[PDB]
Amino acid sequence: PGIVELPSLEDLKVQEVKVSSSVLKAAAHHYGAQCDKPNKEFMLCRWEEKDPRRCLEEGKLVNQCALEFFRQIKRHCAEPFTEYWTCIDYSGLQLFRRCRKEQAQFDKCVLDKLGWVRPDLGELSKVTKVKTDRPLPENPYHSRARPEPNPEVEGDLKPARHGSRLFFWTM
Amino acid sequence: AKTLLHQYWDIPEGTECHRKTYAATSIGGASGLVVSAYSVALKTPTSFLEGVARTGRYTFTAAAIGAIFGLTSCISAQVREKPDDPLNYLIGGCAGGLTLGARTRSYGIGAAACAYMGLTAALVKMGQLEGWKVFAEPKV
Amino acid sequence: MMTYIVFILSIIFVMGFVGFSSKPSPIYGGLGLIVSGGVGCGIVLNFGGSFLGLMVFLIYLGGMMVVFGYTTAMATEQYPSNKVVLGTFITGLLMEFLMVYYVLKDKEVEIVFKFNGMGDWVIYDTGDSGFFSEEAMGIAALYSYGTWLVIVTGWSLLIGVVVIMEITRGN
Amino acid sequence: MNLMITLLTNFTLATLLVTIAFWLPQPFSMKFFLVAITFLLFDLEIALLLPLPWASQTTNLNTMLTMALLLIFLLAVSLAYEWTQKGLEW
Amino acid sequence: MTGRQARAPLQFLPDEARSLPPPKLTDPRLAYIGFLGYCSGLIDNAIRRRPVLSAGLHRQFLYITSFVFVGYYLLKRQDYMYAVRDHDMFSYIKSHPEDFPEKDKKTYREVFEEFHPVR
Amino acid sequence: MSLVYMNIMMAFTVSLTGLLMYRSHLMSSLLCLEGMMLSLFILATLMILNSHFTLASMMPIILLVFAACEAALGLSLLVMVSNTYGTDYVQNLNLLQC
Amino acid sequence: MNPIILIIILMTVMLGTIIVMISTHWLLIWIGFEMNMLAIIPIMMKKHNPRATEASTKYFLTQSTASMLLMMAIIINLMFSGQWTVMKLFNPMASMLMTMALAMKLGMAPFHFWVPEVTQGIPLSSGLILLTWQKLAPMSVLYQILPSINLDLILTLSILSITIGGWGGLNQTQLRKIMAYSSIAHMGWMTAVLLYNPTMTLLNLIIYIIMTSTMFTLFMANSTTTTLSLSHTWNKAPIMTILVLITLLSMGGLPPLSGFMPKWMIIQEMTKNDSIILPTLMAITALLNLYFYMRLTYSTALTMFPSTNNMKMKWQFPTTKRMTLLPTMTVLSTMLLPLTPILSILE
Amino acid sequence: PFFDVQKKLGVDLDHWMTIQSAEQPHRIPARCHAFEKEWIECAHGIGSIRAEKECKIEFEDFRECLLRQKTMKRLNAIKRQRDKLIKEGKYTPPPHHSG
Repeated sequence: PGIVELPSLEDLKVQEVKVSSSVLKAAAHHYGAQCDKPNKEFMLCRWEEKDPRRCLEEGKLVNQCALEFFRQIKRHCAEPFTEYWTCIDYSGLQLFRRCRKEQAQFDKCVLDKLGWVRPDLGELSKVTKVKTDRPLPENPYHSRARPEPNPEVEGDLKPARHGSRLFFWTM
Repeated sequence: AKTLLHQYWDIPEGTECHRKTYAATSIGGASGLVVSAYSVALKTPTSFLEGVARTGRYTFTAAAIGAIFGLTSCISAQVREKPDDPLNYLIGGCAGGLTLGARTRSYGIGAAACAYMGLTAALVKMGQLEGWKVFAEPKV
Repeated sequence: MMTYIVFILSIIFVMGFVGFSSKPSPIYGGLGLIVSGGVGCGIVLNFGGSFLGLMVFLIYLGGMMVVFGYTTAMATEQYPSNKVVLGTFITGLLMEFLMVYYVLKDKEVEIVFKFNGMGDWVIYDTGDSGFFSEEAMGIAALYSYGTWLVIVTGWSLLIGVVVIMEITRGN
Repeated sequence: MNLMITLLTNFTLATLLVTIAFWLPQPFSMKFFLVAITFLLFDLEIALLLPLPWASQTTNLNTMLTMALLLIFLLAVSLAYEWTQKGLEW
Repeated sequence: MTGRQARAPLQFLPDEARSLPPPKLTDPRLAYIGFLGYCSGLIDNAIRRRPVLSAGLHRQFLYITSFVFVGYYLLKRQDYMYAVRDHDMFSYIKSHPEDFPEKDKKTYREVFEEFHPVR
Repeated sequence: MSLVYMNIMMAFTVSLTGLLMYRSHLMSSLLCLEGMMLSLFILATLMILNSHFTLASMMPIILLVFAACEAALGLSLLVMVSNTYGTDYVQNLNLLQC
Repeated sequence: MNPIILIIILMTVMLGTIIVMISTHWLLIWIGFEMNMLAIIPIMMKKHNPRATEASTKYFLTQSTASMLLMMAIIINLMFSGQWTVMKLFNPMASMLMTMALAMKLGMAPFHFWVPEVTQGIPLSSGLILLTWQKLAPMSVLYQILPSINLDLILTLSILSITIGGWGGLNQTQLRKIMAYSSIAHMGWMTAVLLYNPTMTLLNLIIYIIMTSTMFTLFMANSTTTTLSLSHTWNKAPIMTILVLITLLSMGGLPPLSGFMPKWMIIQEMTKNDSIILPTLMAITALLNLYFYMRLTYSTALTMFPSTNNMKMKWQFPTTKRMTLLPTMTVLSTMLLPLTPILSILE
Repeated sequence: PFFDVQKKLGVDLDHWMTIQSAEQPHRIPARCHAFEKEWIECAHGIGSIRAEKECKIEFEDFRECLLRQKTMKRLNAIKRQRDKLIKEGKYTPPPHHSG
């Protein structure tokens, strides 16, 4: 019946953050601190419309925000950020209690030289308001109307009309 | 099955003949295979040649009754030229009962089978003629 | 060694069901049901299958066929193959060969269905954020929501105990 | 299929050990049955118990404690019933 | 016919059942139930060899009491069920005038039916 | 249609015919009942996994434990029949004629 | 047997049947049927004769394969549109397998081969409890899932069960086989009107359960297996004879008596549809299954067979059996004729 | 008969094992959540007969979400057509990884 409406290859070209996984995992909390403020726009778009191919401008926005954040952490202290994530890389699945002293070192670098207090637990939680520019959608479950209501039977009941109205045993 | 009984009743009766007798032989072969399947399940023939013989006898007799019913159906419908009566299939059921008694080689069974099969065949055509539904409305 | 490994293990599975539905001596039957349970474990672990298919393995291949072989050993003798057993095995292999041949070289095989005939890499997850292996947290219910179900299950097993001792000479 | 590779290598090397070991040199009681069924029923109750360490992280903890104690309590009632009622005696 | 507001659970006598007229005292149906209870006590004397009409009078009074009580509750439920059936019938009459047309009364000055004499 | 479901339904018919036609020993009949049980287990489990039917995923293990204790009762009945007789054939049961 | 253990087993039969009545999940219905089987197995083999052992074996095999075919039908239901709500099904094939499963569960014509064999070698109490609860437990399920059944299934099983319980039934003097063939005929009746108005089915279920309780209570009052033992009961006591007369005639269904009321209402709300030849066929077979009732009455209370002394000895002992509740059930079962508008007490 | 003590006592002890979209112990959906929500809202205040004859479109949408029959039929037709045209030899295929 109906055909989909796919986006073009012109919107499918954002400078992708082709970084690896352990550095992205170790660089998560301060990325939650400085950036990740305008991507709850994207989260609210994704949970008010269950439809990617629509919220992709905000996906490009979080892509450029994360690339800008890694640019800003690339230009300044630390270069031993590289030492910190390669200290945490080869430890299986990356427990954050593994390389703790260098975590303190990177925190002291970024604090005494740039700012960016680390989010204490549990501040990557605690349900957060977000305002947007687009108005909130209605009925994204694209369906028809609720077809028929049952007429609700009410009214005070009469007694029996001439008994059982079976063969006999009248009244 | 519904497909071959529908093929039997779809023929105008009427004369579109010998397809009627072929469909009636198919009905007879099916019913003989049914009853012979129950019998070979519930007897243990020992030997198996006896089991094949009993199934062949049951299928052969039921197909013979169906064939003779269809033959005198077609002949009575062509001769009387009145396709609405059940009397022609009364003749049909009595002929089928007589040849049932012929293939079991006793005559009182043939007489009672003439009577009962004639009454049931007249009732079947009569209920098809008025219109009495199979097993249900099932509405109210 | 290729894509249709779920289908091939299903072939060995139905072969095992034929292999003890041909009615051998019941210790060969227990062998056939053990082989069938192992390859059924293989099938469900191919769907993954992380807990339930290793869970059946302790019960049927850990607790049920043990007692079936036990009762084969202690009750029946069968002290000495046959025409009927191996003939039914031949006809079962013929029926499976015919069905899978018509699955292979045609579109679909219909008993009264439309089985869309190709191997099942479809359907599957599109790489979601599972993070807890959804079987695991599903069965990690039954103690918060599962009030009635585990109560009637344990009660049925208790009544099974008193039933077994009564028939085997209660008290 | 990686553990299937391990299973295949172990199975093939075991068959090599056996076949190279072989080509080279050339009534009953009811008391037998009660213990097996007692195993079977208590093993099924073990199967009901064993997802308990999966479950211990939820927002309904008192209820989990109550029904877990109910499962082991029912298992203990079954045990003590066949214990007192000459189920395992000689 | 089916419930019809089983939503709204089983409810042996609803709170809308206190609008119908109740079954009166000495109604003949519960009088029949009391006669059946008397006969039940009498056959209860008759099963064992205890003598009829005597030495069981408390059992006679008991069976009469119990059966008249149970029949009274079932008579109230029965009257409610017939009342709700009649009200639902008339509600579906009034709900759709389109499918139950009024038969205009063809009086017998113009209605034609043949004769077919029996001689 | 997730093609494997056809094979597991055909496997169910295999186990059901093995349950119905059975020549000599009752133990083979009971073990094919167990095979039918395994077939229902596997079929429903693949359905619930591919559905992501994650709330009521209890069906495989609970169907399993119930029909397993059914098989336990069947083992006890077969032991009782083999105890009061010599063997456990389908024959030597022709007493109590219908 | 301990009395505590018997109270426990009765508690579990009641628990399983109430779980079948009350639940809305399919697994719980299957659990209820299985637990009903597991509890009802040691009510049979109450003695230790091999007759009850073989009867329980046959019953267990048929009951377990019915249970597993029911589970097959449910897993087909979730292979199609899948939710665990007891409602309209979503496959004619699944409904076919499910109604054939329940037809194995409760006494039907292709499936009735275990019923006289399970009733013959057991005592009376086990037969009573199995007939009552094993003909009560599937009727709730069929009452639930009626709106998605091909009618030819139910109607074929009903017609053939009525005529098999008729024709098979002229040959046995084993009273348990007589009552079992009567159970087959009445279950055909009680299944027949499932798709038209199930109020008739449940009222017929009530009447049949009360009638069979009266009949088996009369047999438990004096232990009999044959009709000649009933003639000795004629010699020893006269009131049991008129009870056998009234209860056999109410199994026969005559219009002065209360056993006619389930037939007549079936014929009414069957013939308000276009079904007339099917009622007259069913009621001719209802005339058929009265004949073994009638020859039983002729053997018991109307003609008289020659008696044996030591009935002279049994005269000196008055009756000392306890009845559970015989007279209340009797006059509830037989004088219920002017209470036909207690039809609408049910829905 | 079916009774309603389930509704009468006010203990909804058995309504949670019943459908999808009742609250899982971690708040995750199934694969066909929204199709269920619109289908249940289509056939809620309904006497189960105009459910048969009115909510048919959304029910077929839900069924083809659940099994994905004809979508696999379309994909299989694409596969067989791709096989016969690569058997022919026209456009040695650039639908894999490159032009």
